[PDB]
Amino acid sequence: EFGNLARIRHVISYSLSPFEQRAFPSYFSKGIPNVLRRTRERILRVAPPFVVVYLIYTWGNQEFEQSKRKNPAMYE
Amino acid sequence: SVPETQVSILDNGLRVASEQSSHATCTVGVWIDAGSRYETEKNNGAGYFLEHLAFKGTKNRPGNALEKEVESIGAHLNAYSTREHTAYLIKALSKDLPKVVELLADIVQNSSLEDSQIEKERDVILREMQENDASMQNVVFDYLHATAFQGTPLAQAVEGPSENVRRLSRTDLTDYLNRHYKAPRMVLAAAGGVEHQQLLDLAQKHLSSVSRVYEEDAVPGLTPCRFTGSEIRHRDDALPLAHVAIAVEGPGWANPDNVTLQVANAIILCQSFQTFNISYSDTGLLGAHFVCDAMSIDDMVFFLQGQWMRLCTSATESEVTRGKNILRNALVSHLDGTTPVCEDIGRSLLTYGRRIPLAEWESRIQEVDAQMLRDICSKYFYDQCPAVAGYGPIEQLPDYNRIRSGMFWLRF
Repeated sequence: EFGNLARIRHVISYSLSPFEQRAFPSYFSKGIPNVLRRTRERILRVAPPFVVVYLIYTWGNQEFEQSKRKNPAMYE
Repeated sequence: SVPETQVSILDNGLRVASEQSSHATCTVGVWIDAGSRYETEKNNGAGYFLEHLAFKGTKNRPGNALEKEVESIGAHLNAYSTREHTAYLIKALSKDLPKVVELLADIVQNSSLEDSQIEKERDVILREMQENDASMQNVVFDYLHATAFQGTPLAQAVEGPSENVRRLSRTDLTDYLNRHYKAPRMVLAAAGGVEHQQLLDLAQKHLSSVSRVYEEDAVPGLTPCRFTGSEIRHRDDALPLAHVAIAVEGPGWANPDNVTLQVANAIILCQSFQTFNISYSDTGLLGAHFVCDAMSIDDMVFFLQGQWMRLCTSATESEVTRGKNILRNALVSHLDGTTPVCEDIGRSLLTYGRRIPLAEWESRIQEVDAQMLRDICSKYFYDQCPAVAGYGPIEQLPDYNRIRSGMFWLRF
């Protein structure tokens, strides 16, 4: 429990009371930049895979239909 | 039947007060309205370093001459500095009353700061600051002042940052000396076997011409501080014990409900647990300083908080009577000794502008009942944002949501 969790030394920690500080300091001021900072940091490691998924999906659907499509030479 | 404290005022403006009693060991003392609150972060250790140096060398008494004189009559020489007041006091015999006053005159004016002496002190002050960290409760109360008065001159310390201490110029000091040692901001207080008329004469001869005019009308002024509820948690797990101080904003010197708050402190697990009412001008910190092993700080906090709320909600007449009796024995008087009486005068003339007699204190104590005590405690403790300062193994010390929220009883 608390008190026996870990041993740190000389780490001072300042803080403020909730009612004393603005609730949403610069929320959209820096939030947007940060959210954008964040996405560019993982976008290249998340989207690429799923992009190919959209692709396989599409190719798959179209291919199936073509298979169903009547063969012109068929019956002729 | 307690003798009244008689106050006079000299042209310079310095107030030469006094008091008289059968005792024969008077404590003469100069109080100055100058502390770390009047410093502007470029001279944050000027009062402390002038205090350390003031005794060591004066123009008239070169080198250690003063400390010899003081030895010759067997007198004792003391000085202290707070965030708002500075005091230079001498305990001596009655018959040595003139020379002591003359000695005090040198200490406040005509003082000599030997650049050499400056250097020697720099060492003393730096080293001590380097070892002062040893005293935890001092570290915790400095942390509490810093986090409670963030951005104001009340956060800084009497000692000041190491930097300012290293960098000090005879000229800087000279400024602080020539700026914050004005005659209207000075009280010459005497307690014990002294005559007021003789002290008033001595005052003029040796303490006249005390400066009163600032430079280029750089008349200082003051800022009403803000009490920023906040915490500071200096975690160092190698220390054996933890010191935690929790405070709220105090009323100030001139607000009479201080007396009622004192009764509340007289009403109030983890080793030492002292309550305190630090009261600077226009603000103060009511609170508690509890030391405790790392595994009990949590409970203590709760106990402390509990006690407070009890005082906001369920104060009874018996504990109020007990607190009034406990307060009425903290009355300072001739039996408290000269130095104590001496000190009060100086603080009373600096803060209230007058010496409040003990009969007025007794009247303000006996007008306090349980209803106004829980009203004033609800005004100052209930649903207030505290300042928290912890030092030691303080991991189980709860964070700010648990403390603040604990300040309001969902049952009232």
